[PDB]
Amino acid sequence: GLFGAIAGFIEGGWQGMVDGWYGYHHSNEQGSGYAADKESTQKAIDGVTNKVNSIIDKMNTQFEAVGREFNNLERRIENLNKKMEDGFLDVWTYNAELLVLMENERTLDFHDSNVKNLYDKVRLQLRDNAKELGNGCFEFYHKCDNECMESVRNGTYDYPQYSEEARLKREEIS
Amino acid sequence: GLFGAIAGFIEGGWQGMVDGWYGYHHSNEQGSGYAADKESTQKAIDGVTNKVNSIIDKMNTQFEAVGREFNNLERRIENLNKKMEDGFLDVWTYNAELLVLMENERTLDFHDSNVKNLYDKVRLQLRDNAKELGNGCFEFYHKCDNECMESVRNGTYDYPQYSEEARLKREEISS
Amino acid sequence: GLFGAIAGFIEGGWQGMVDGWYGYHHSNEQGSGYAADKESTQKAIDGVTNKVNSIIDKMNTQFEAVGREFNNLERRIENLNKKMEDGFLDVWTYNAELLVLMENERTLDFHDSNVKNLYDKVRLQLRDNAKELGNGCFEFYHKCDNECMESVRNGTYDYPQYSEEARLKREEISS
Amino acid sequence: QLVQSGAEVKKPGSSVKVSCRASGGIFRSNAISWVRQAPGQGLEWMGNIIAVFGTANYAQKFQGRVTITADESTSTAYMELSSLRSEDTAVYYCARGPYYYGNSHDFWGQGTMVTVSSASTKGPSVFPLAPSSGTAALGCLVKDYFPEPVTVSWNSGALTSGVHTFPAVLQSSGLYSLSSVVTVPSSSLGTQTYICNVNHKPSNTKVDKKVEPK
Amino acid sequence: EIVLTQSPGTLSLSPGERATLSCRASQSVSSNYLAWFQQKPGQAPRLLIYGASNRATGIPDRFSGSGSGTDFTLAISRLEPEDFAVYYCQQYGTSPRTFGQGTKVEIKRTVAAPSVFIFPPSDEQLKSGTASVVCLLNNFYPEAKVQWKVDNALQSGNSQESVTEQDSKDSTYSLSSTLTLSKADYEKHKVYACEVTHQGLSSPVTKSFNRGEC
Amino acid sequence: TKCQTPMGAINSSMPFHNIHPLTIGECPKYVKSNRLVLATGLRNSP
Amino acid sequence: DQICIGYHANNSTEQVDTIMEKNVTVTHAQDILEKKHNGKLCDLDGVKPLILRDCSVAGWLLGNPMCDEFINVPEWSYIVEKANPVNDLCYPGDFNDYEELKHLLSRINH
Ligand SMILES: *[C@@H]1O[C@H](CO)[C@@H](O[C@@H]2O[C@H](CO)[C@@H](O)[C@H](O)[C@H]2NC(C)=O)[C@H](O)[C@H]1NC(C)=O
Ligand SMILES: *[C@@H]1O[C@H](CO)[C@@H](O)[C@H](O)[C@H]1NC(C)=O
Ligand SMILES: *[C@@H]1O[C@H](CO)[C@@H](O)[C@H](O)[C@H]1NC(C)=O
Repeated sequence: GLFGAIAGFIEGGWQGMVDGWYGYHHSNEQGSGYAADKESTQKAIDGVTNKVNSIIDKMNTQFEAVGREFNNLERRIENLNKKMEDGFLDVWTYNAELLVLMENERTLDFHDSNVKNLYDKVRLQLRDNAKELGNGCFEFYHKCDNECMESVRNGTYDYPQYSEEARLKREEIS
Repeated sequence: GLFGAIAGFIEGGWQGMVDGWYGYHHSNEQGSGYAADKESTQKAIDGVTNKVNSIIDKMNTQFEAVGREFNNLERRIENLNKKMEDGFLDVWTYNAELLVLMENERTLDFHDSNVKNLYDKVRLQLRDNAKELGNGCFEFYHKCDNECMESVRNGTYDYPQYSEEARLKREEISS
Repeated sequence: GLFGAIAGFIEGGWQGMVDGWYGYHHSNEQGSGYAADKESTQKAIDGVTNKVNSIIDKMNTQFEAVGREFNNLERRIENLNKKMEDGFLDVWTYNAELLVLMENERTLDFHDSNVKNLYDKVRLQLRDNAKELGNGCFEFYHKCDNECMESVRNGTYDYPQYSEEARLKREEISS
Repeated sequence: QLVQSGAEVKKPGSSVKVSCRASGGIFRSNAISWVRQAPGQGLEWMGNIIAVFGTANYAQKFQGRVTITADESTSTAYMELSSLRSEDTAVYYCARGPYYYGNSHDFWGQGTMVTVSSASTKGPSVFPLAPSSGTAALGCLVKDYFPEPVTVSWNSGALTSGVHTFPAVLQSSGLYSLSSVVTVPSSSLGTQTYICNVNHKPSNTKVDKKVEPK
Repeated sequence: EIVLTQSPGTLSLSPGERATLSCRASQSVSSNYLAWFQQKPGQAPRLLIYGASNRATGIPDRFSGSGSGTDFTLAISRLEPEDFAVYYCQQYGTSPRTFGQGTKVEIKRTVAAPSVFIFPPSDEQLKSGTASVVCLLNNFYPEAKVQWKVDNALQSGNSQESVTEQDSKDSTYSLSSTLTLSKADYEKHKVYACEVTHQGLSSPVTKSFNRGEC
Repeated sequence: TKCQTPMGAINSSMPFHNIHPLTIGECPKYVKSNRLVLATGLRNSP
Repeated sequence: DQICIGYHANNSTEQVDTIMEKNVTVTHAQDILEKKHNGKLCDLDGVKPLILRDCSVAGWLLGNPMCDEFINVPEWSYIVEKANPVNDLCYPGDFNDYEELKHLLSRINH
């Protein structure tokens, strides 16, 4: 992981989530459960669908073609054909083979990027109202039920509503 | 945004700034105003100017060239010309078209990168002396005038000078 | 620096470390000293060794080949040879020249990435038990000896062990 | 996958440099170590040299008189040894290990014979031994030569079943010497004449010798 | 340094049985970084096992390691012809990285006795002033004692001996002791006798000759 | 060698050369440049 | 007490161009370009090339007296003439499809 998401601080991936690529694991008073963030996952797929499209769609330049067509009193010109034909085969193989290898590194890193930005989007909404575990989780200082947590996912979470509940829970431990 | 700057936590860009690419918006007791960070902007332009240069300058390998010159009793050789000529046209178009698409993604992300690093450079100077809004702004706990704020831009901001002013402003709100 | 490690907040690199690419500088009560993180350095080298391998190994498609063989009553076909041969030379030079320039930017940025992730791995273990200086260092609130610091490198550092020592050192300064 | 230099013969006090070229198309990624072995007795580790940075670590046993360098481009390690004794006479192996560190091993070299006795490259004196009165034994005595090896072709490969070539010994004189014998029935003792072909490569000494009963 | 001791130094086991090599460490071994290696005669070492118990690539399941701290054990379940060789443990937890001193594994056999022979010095060897008397022991199993007697007087300090490798087909050893004297000390005496002591013999066998006999 | 040129002969491990355009055999790719150096380490700061 | 993080640097001079920066001083590096040659023409996979010193192909097939046809090499990989070989044809003339015959004879097995 370039952004230190996937290989890094989120050691392993939730196998029980099967809605999207990126998402959340709530464990509050009502119960536990996975819930995938479909909006960020959609932008990733829109992106990847567009990469793959762009790698095929741009090469639309192809026309008619042929094979080999000279007699054995013109072997020199037949060798000039071979040089060119072998030549292109070398170029296209190389360019293709590498293009895959290159666009595959960045494609994987684009996912790292999306996951670290999702974790950062949650982190910035709830500054001191939760505790950064380091396994990429967030322990709440206050009670947050299933109707409260949609606000975190939606991104409509009120800091002032639950400010005093956490702040005065903080000095109790210290 | 790869670095979560431009599409991400800084939703939209200051249109009133027209000095540089990246910059600051002060709103203190004396007044409001935009002020662009020219030093980080210069490195970006030095970089981009060099990318574009490098994509043109490296292809300097070009020589003499020609068009077509065979009779209709040598159409076989004329077809060998066509194969080669069409062949290169395919390669160059493809390589060019993609090169643009690739270097355009990274060029945009280089800007994201510069902006997130600028926000991080400010953030690390003033640790608890200001409040991280999340819109990419910083609310001061203490009064910082126009002469104080040059220190943030310059990067010569004293933590110990304004430490007690903020620290003891913090418990007043925490009731 | 894309990740704001090397050019950015860690201005300059430790020359006294000669064990690995990335690492730590301890200065506690027992003494000072450098100590390199071999595990993260190994993954970097495994990666780079594999890039360079992949750029050579994938071009293995090459065959037989030749030079020039037409008389001056066939100069048209000799010019067709030249067009093709010069043509490939142009493509390969360009593709090579750029490939280097492109993979060299990302190779440098891969190092930035590894260093910022290492600093982040330390930062997440010790949240409020140390102070983020901004030169990429960490001032401890509590005493941490040579046996304590192996836990930071190893990554087995106990937050609860030294929690009250730091927390109640924090309010002493905050007056 | 690993290759070492050829045999070298030095006088005591004189120094020796040994090259282990790893491969590796590219700059090396693996920490070369060095392990010697004095004939008969077991393995003695010497020193390791990490890949990318060129920093070596040696054993406290040698330290002041051994140095191992690293040539990055060709991915070759070197091994220099200073003020050589009689007991440094050994077979020296380089060993690469799975990554720069250096810790476990995995791929071992070939080796390099290094003799430290200060002797002339004299040919081996072949003398005919006789059988003294079912199954009897007779063979070629090969005395006073330097240095190894000495391969023996009995009848140019015609009789090779039951031949035992003994490993040599260093004399008080300071010269190598060994024996070689073959068991054969009395049916062809005074009928088929047996002749051995002693080689010795470093002097080119080609002198055969007939074997007869007295 | 951390000194490693192996045991037992020689195992005598039949094809099929289990072998159990030990490796004790003078102090604990840092984090289970110990390795085993196999060396056959003439060849360079193989890796067997690293990290105490992890097999290396291209190795049967019968080789398996265990232990921790100070005591380590390598076990081979079903011995086969190819496994009879020397086995070295090494620690690589800290510099210097040391080896055990060789725990060999040889084939067990029915106790066979040595066919003792003797060779006087050749007439052509006495021309060069030195006299070599050879005393051969052929195809036996297992250790032995060879003593020289010149006019029934027990010699010591003027003789050296060499031993072959355990044979391919019958699993026996062969030995060749060589007594070295000047022509001055050879023509001094008449009776030259070689007394062999072995397990498979009920009493000590003696072979001899007198100087200048047919 | 694995390939030949009028000037000399080439090893052909690496994938580009700049020796002579007209070669015989499994040569790498002829490129009109003097330097193609690849980065492995990181920025050296004095 | 402190822990501060950083990255290696040594005494290397080797500059490397990148897409956004030029002449950047870097710790380590690898050459990708083959710059060197042994300067003496060699076998192609065990096969002796046919070297014609003062002689052309035409003069070698026919028995040109001035050069020698003692070359009883029964197998080759490529032919090596010189720029202008001194003995093309003692008796002046022309060779028909010379270039094609040249190509045919360029690589022979037996
Ligand atoms: C985004 O999430 C919030 C989470 O509160 C949603 O707000 C609630 O809408 C329900 C609908 O019945 C109402 O009962 C309340 O006004 C809100 N919930 C609570 C617990 O107060 C909101 O509807 C979501 N918005 C969009 C546009 O999807
Ligand atoms: C500096 O680099 C040179 C390269 O020639 C080398 O000889 C030397 O050992 C290095 N010196 C230091 C002090 O690291
Ligand atoms: C890079 O370095 C060389 C000297 O080795 C110099 O001639 C050249 O001016 C430099 N190039 C640029 C673009 O600055």
